Amino acid sequence: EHLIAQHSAIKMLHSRVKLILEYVKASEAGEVPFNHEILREAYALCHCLPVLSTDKFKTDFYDQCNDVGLMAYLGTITKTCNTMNQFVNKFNVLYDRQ
Amino acid sequence: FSFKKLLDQCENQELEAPGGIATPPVYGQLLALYLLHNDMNNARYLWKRIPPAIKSANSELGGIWSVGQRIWQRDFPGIYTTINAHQWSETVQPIMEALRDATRRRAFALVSQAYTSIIADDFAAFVGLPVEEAVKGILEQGWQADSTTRMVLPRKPQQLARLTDYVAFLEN
Amino acid sequence: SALEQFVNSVRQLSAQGQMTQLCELINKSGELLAKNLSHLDTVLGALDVQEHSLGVLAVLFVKFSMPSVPDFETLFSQVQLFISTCNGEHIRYATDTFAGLCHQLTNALVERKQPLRGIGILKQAIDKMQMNTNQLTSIHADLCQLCLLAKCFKPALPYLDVDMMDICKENGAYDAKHFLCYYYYGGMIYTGLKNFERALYFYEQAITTPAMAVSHIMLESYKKYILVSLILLGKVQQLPKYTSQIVGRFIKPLSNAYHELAQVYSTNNPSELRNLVNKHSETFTRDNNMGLVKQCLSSLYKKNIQRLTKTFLTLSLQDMASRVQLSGPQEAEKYVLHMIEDGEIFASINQKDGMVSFHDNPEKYNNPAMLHNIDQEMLKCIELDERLKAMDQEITVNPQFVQKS
Amino acid sequence: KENHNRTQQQVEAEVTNIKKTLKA
Amino acid sequence: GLISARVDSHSKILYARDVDQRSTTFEKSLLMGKEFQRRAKAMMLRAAVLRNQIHVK
Repeated sequence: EHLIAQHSAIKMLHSRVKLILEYVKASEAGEVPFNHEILREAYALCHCLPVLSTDKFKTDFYDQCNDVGLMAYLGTITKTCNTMNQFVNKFNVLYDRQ
Repeated sequence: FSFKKLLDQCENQELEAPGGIATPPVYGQLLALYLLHNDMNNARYLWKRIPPAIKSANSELGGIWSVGQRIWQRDFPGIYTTINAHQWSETVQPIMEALRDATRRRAFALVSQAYTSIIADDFAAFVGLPVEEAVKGILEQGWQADSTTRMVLPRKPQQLARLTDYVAFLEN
Repeated sequence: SALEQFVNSVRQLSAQGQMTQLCELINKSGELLAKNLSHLDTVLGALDVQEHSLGVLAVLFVKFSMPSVPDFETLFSQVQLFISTCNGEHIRYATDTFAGLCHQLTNALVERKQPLRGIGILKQAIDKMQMNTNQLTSIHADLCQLCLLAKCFKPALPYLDVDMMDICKENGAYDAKHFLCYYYYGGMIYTGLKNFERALYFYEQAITTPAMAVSHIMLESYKKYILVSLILLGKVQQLPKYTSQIVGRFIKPLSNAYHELAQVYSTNNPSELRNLVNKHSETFTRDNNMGLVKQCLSSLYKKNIQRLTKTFLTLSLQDMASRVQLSGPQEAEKYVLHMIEDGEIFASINQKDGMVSFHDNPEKYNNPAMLHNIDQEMLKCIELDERLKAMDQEITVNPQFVQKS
Repeated sequence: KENHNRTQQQVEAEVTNIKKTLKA
Repeated sequence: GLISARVDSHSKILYARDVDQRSTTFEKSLLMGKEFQRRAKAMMLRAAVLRNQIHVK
């Protein structure tokens, strides 16, 4: 569900970018009378990428990745603890020896 | 790489033997390889694994073991002196010098890390090269040395699927 | 002609079911006192691989065959060809006898001087008979013993790195001695390879076996466990709570020298440790624990040097040597150099002032390498949970369960 | 998710089958 | 542990060490996970040996 929610928005972004790209391609050769203003804005849009490719960002991103990884490791440990608790309970009620 | 396949070949050669004891040349080659990879525990265990009679029969095993003791005590300057004491067989003539180069690199690490200032004599003893390697430190590597004190100054030098796996494991 | 009828029945029973009758017939042995099987052996052995003759080999090895009926080479070649080329599935139906054969092979190899050539045979036998790659068999113990006696620890590494889950019954012939000696020999192999964490794990597993008597394997495991905990850690690790309460009151008084060795080790004084080592040198030499005691002696110095970093940012060579009692700046410098080389400590040496600086800022946990490390740990934990869930479902599907609940 | 649900339902079916045949 | 500090004996200065909460949290969690894995793999073997009713007589 979360990935489908992301998909719904990436589809819209892709549609807008594809429309802009088609307009640029059409205005290139002969299709639509090109506007200098729109072409310059498209050039600025292309120059806007990559978004925040600085080394400072690349450290905070891995900070976040490692924080979520530690949380995932702890959650996995908790889940395995619950599973081993259930297994120990069933082993004790089957192999009950006094 | 080819080193993995060569090690696999030595494993095959060691696996089967006419009586559990192989030819002295291949035993020496295996001991030299163990010394080369710094796997000294298996090296010494191979040395005691060799029967005493064949061990005393040939002095090449004695020289290889003396190199092994020299590298076991981490006596860096004496490693080169001992490795040059004896002459090795032709089939292992170029590779053993390569081993020396490996030890060279090892010493370099032990100078780049764990040493802020190192005496020039001790640095030369560790690397083995008498005086010329010091030059290689400044001109090529980029260090800064000074005279009249002999103080060398080393300088210290696909995911979304994984997260989906994590969430799938945790949710069930 | 009873032999003709017997061999005809053996041939017919193969690939025809009714394995119980065949197994009972092999169990009814001992009347084949004739030793004329040598000339008739090499007629059907090559034909139809080797789906039989395991029982005849077992009953050939044990009946007063001290020098393997002076045909050691021929019998060794026979078992080599048998194990190398085998079905693997049919013989799995009767593992017990197979294991016994392997045991006899061990007794035929460790005796005089040559336990090495048989390592590569039990190596194939282990994965030929065992259920899966993680299943404890009695042949694991023999392989570990052969690797220990032959001073060849590398071959046993793939069969020690995996964690045992479930043990083959071997038709009720799997004794606790096999388990204890397998774990003890694995611990000794790991101590030989300087893998002290896994060696401590193996020794602890050997110790915590339920028992009601005193075993020499258990006592040696206790001694070596104490030594390994003193080497890898700075103290004797506390044994797990789920140990037998009776075996833990008799073994401890027997191993009193090692306990007082730990007691004097905890005082961080190498001089007293050496004096007490010299005081019970006989006990360690008799138990062949020497070499581990010297490793404890060196680990005390290493631990003192490591503790020096918990207080100091920068210390003189003379001050360090006086504090940790190495009696010399050069010895202290060599010790610290070796410690940094092995990665056990973060420090640098400045020979201009003869000083050591500890840089206790190794990692910031902000790099993809730590991401990969946490990924590997998570994968191990996930596979552990999957194995636990599989075991839980297996125990639930068991008919005795639910009926008792 | 579908594999986990299928395994859970198969285990449930097996345990109730064993419970039914155990009530003799 | 009464004083969180480090002695520099070269210049004779008592500095104050600052524990990195992030790094110490990460290392403690990793050590706990390693201990958990070792304990669980020992418990599985103990369950295996108790299911087989293996003991020393």
